[PDB]
Amino acid sequence: VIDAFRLINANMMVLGHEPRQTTSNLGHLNKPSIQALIHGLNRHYYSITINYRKNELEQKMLLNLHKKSWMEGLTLQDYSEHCKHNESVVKEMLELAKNYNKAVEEEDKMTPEQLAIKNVGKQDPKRHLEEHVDVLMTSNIVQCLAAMLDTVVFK
Amino acid sequence: QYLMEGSYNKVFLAKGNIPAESYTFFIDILLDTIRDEIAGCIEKAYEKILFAEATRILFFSTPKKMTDYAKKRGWLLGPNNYYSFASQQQKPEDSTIPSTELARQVIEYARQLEMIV
Repeated sequence: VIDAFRLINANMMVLGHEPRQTTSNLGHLNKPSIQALIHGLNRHYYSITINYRKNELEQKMLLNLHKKSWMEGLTLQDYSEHCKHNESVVKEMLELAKNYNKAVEEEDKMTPEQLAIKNVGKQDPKRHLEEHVDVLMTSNIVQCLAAMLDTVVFK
Repeated sequence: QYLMEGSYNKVFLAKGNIPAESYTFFIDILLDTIRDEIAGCIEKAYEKILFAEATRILFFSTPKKMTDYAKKRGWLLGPNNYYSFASQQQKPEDSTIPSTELARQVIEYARQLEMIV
């Protein structure tokens, strides 16, 4: 909802400046609202194109490289907190596990999602279970990699 | 079968003199071997016990016999011996402070996991 436009006077319309604008570029007409497009087109303006160029230095500053942002990756989280989380995560899988035991009994045709809903378990009980381990595995796995590395490096 | 079992008292050498078809000359070098085996097992057996209790089971009773096989074992002097070496090996499971090796396969498990997701 950003367009570049050009003025339509009585003089401009008589000359036929409005088609003249589309020429020399990729061409662009607006969209937002029905009343604003018909009204705008006749009285207010003719529409023309905006394209964007931003250099690699501009992209580098755009990105916001940040010092703490990378540092966190190494920063070790509590051991008790991983154990606690491991136990919490298992508790979500338990819920899903009742639905999951029933879903697995018959899945002898095609499409896992249909089978899973049919023999009880909304969408995919397998998926829910898997996402739940993945988040815990991700935090524990990186922290272990980081911990062993830091202890040796600093010492 | 008897040596494997761990018996050094129903092993036989008398049944190897029933054939005298030159099996009679092998026994000569199999009275060495029985001795060797008792001795190794004793290294594993004791964390440390008295010299007196261990010599009667070796079937050594002269210090010369003690010295001879002690060299092979790595045991130092004759009546004195260090049965203890073998026992010492069990104990390191206690450590936890150096994580990298102790945890094990830290690199391996991570790499495969990263591919999968």
